[PDB]
Amino acid sequence: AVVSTDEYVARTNIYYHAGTSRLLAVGHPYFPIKKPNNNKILVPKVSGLQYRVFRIHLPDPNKFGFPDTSFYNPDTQRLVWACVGVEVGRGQPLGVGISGHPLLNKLDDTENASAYAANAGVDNRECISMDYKQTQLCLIGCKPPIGEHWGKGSPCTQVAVQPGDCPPLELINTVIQDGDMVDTGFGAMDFTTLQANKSEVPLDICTSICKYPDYIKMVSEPYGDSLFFYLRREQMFVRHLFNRAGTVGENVPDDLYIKGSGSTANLASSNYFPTPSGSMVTSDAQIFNKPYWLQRAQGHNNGICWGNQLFVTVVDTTRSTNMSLCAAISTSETTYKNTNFKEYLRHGEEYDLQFIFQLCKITLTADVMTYIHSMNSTILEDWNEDPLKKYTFWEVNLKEKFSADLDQFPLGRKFLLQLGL
Amino acid sequence: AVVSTDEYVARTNIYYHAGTSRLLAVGHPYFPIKKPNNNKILVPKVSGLQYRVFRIHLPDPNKFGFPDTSFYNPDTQRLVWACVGVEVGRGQPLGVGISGHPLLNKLDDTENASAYAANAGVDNRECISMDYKQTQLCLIGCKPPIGEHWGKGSPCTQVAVQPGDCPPLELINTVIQDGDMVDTGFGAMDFTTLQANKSEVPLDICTSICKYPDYIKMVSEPYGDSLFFYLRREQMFVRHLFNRAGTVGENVPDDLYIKGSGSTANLASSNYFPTPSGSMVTSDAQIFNKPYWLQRAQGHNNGICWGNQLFVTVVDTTRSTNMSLCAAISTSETTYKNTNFKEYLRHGEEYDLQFIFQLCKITLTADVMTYIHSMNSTILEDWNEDPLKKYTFWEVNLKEKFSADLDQFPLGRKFLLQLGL
Amino acid sequence: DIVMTQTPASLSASVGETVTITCRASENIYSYLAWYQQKQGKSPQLLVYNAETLAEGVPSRFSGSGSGTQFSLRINSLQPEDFGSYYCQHHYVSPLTFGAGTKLELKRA
Amino acid sequence: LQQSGAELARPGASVKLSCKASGYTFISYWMQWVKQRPGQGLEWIGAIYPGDGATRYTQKFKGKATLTADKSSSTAYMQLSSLTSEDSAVYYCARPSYYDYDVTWFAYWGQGTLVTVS
Repeated sequence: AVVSTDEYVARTNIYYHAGTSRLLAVGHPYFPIKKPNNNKILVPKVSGLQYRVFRIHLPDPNKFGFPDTSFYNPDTQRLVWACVGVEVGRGQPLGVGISGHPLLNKLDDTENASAYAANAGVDNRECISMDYKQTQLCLIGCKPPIGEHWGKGSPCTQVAVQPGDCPPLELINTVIQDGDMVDTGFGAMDFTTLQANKSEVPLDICTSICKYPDYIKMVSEPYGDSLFFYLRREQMFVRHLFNRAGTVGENVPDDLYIKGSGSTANLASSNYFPTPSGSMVTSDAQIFNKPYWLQRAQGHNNGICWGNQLFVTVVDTTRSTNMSLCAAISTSETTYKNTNFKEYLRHGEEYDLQFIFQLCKITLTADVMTYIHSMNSTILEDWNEDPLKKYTFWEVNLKEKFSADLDQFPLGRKFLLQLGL
Repeated sequence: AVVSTDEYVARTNIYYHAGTSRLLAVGHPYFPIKKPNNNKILVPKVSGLQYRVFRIHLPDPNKFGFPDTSFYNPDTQRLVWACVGVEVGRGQPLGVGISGHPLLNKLDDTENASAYAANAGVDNRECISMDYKQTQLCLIGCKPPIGEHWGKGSPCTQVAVQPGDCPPLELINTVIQDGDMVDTGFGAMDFTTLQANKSEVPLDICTSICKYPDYIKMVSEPYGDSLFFYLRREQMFVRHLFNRAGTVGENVPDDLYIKGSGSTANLASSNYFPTPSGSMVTSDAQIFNKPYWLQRAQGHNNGICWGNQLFVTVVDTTRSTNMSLCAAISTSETTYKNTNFKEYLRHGEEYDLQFIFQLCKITLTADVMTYIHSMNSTILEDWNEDPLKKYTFWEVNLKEKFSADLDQFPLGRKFLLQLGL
Repeated sequence: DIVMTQTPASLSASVGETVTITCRASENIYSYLAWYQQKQGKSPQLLVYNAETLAEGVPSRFSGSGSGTQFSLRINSLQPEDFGSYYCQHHYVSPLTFGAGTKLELKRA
Repeated sequence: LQQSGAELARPGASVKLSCKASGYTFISYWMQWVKQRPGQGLEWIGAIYPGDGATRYTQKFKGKATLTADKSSSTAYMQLSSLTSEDSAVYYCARPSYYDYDVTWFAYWGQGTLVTVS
């Protein structure tokens, strides 16, 4: 049986503040710029539509050097940091981005038509853009976040897959890494392995995987380390209604309609797809630049940062403004020439993480050691190499950022005022 | 360590009201009208999209002549004014402006296309306008406000910048001056130094810098003098989705799509940009013509106006209506002729600042003098030339506007009623 | 690779005469066809691009036509400076390939 | 697009051909390379975008031709190796005007370099 951390984790009266200086990210909104002949990344892909997963490193409270050490017995017990307050600061002005594809698979406009559309020739793709669905979310836990997305399942050993056959789906749980893409209106799926077309969605998710937090699984989690607090805000509506060029993969059963003739003799593509649109963005609806007091967790782990680690996942598309900057090739001619200017795109993201941590102690009794051992053996082993080296996240080192004077910081003042004493 | 002003600043029981008569500003919405041969400004640029930074001058409470002076010892202590109430009155009817450019770099409409767009020739710019993003904000502090915007960073001494090469970005902190422009939907950047094109955005921000308050930095500020109170309200949505003419600065990696042919042989510009739109403006959402009671500040400076100064920054695009007024060249012919009429544009702004100040006293002990000296040595020096002469703001002189009869003023009545005694 | 079949290989004509040179693609190239003229001992010069659009300095007596796999270049009322070789080339995707060439020569007794 | 008049090469060796651009914003365009032998027609070798090094090669010339560029001198280069008599030909560099998908023309050609393997 699992139990609340309140059971075996003792709360001291010491509180520390810690914060990143001001994280900054600048890159190209749709894809990374690199050397053609090469593969090193010259400019990274930085979009408001990516997940930001911060791997927060905390100084080991056991190795830490406190002015007073009488508050606990280093023989019978151990120390752990507990997250009690978080403030995810965001810094650019609010705004909406936009993504498209020069060769998007869009046959005709099916929202309203005055005459039956022509006939699909070869390549009817159009240069189309759209404003993705709005998403604001923040996940916090001592384990990395877990997402879900549809991918190509493994086929059953029977009917040999005929080329072009529809691929099998399978919900796939994955670890959400920093840089991953958020569902943008086309759901959470692996477009690379499910769309040979390479033109079904805009470039920025075109050969990526849009993942969605698997809230259900994470909350079901017995110990609840992956996430002990979260905030989600997503909205979307249909801007346009289109058709998909290509060839019928599955035909429309003729019991569903009466055969046409002449122009209506041949059925038009009924493989419709809508264009998303996350409406207006607003201050009043902001989730960030507000402090979150993690006092009572719904999970059994009440904000204990086992391993002196802490994960802060974020997605904010309310500041997705992309800015185009173009340089002139020549500063002479006083007559505009499209050839004289090189057009580019860049997007900037600005963060500022702040936390309030509460020191905690654990008397290492038999029972306690049995429990913690079962829960996560590494805890004890580390007490008196990186297990997620495979994954990549924005590494954040706070070992030199703890300060006992909450007074001197904005989140700290807020905390004192809020907790009174 | 920094400490709240409540520590060393004593509060008296004297309160004064002060207010500007009614500030008025009339000018051209997009650019200043001046003599071609000359450089003297004939008509200034006045837009609802500019920041209004008021430099409020207060009478030195030490030089001031109070009816009674027994309330303090002019030998051991000094006096300072503390801002306790502010009312930013606005006076025109609510309405939305509109800005454009006769030669905006807009290739084609990428929101929905029925056939692949033609081919960029020479200068495909269009005469286009848009309704900027809505913004309402008010910053108050005893130091001028600080903003952030992206500019052209300094290049690394290596690879010689090939002409047309994309310029490097750099977040630049600046002092927000009166007349500066607010992000309008294209983010906060220096369009002059980042867009040689001179046609990426409407005329009014076209060769300016759109700055965004750097709230994060200002609140982190140790003493918190730059801003001890603020109200922000911004909203925006995508009205249109366009393409940028010009030449590929960075090519689309071919691993992101399947080569076309014929018409789709050549990739259309995937340098998309959206047209902003601050939706409807409403009374219910007004931030002004409401009193702000600055009682508990989140910073350590609790509304103390060191230097007998006070800064009030404002941005209100909810009254951005521009009015076109045209004069006839001849009052004869009863037949309309475009040419008989000269069309112009003008925009008016109406303000009315009101404040409630509380007299305060500081006993100049050793510790206090050491602290205040470290904080801002000029404080003491001035006690028993302009350090920001470089910057420009709407100068407001209130030295002759203080009145002890709050009773006689609207903000005054409100204050009394609010504070009871 | 994509093959451009250009005919005739050789064509004789008089000044004032209208002639047509054709180019057929092995597979669909849409409208992305170009045409070049190459005079004796000189480098090629582009006359037509995007199947039918006149290039810089090309007289209006020249006209390109076609879209898909069949194209043609027509020269109305031939002038003395029009004799020489002509080549078609698609510019849809890489690899770029050329037609075999047509040698347009002047008829005499 | 200035090209040197001729190159004399020994069988089996390599040759480096230059193309000097002038009169336009070099970094805004690709560079085309085309082969011409007296008996046959024109043959495309490949094209390069100096702005980032992107190349496209005729399958026939993959492993034979290398394309590069020197943005500081506005010069495009092509190198051929393992030269045989079949490589003796006049090689031209040319430009590709691209403004949009429907406005493009590769209309300006250099004078060509006669490469003779002997």
